[PDB]
Amino acid sequence: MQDYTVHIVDDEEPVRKSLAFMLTMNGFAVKMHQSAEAFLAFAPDVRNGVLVTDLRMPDMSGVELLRNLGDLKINIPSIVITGHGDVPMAVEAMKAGAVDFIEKPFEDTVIIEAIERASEHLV
Amino acid sequence: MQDYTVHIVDDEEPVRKSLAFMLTMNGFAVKMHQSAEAFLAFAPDVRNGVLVTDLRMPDMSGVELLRNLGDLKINIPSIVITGHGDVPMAVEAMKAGAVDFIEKPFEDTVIIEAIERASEHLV
Repeated sequence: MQDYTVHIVDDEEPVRKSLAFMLTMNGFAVKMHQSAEAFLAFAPDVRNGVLVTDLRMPDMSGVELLRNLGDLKINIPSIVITGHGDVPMAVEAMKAGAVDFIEKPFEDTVIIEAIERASEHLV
Repeated sequence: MQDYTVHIVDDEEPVRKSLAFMLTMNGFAVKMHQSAEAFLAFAPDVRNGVLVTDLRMPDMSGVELLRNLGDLKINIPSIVITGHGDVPMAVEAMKAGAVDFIEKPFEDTVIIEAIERASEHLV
């Protein structure tokens, strides 16, 4: 239907890869990124992309990434996923503009539907 | 400065009262409500009001209240406070349009600042 790309961010390669493979296996156009810094640098070039970022990353947190994107006034539907979240962080993420903040572990169905949902925000 | 009213919702009278007294003591115009149902019924008449509602209430949850307000397309800056929250609920609250979702216990300073913040949304 729609030709968008799901960009995956997480400093951990193994996690980065498993999520990428699973989505690739479900028909999605997918692109991996090594760090949030790397994705931020590339962000100004993204067209029709949805972001799925991990939360707890060493240099820049998923939430700081979203704020940074906001500062650059870029506008990319984003979903934060994390195995170490909490209410405060979850609120910061939504405040930074996230379409959703989801806790691990979750079924493929969950992230897929949230990606499909976030894609609706693409103008 | 601004003449707004903070409306307090919580099925528990004691809690309802302590929060009302504290805010009253800090110069705020305050109004208590017995239930979310009661506040909803009154909502169409609110002008320049900010809502501070508890989360876990027997008939209608703070989050359902916010959704109900949305359905009626009313638009009242709202803050959810709760001693029994979690990530999912917190996300639902922000999704329903909450200016904030804060966990108890918290210092007066916290709710006061969030009320002052939410009042900025009043057109």
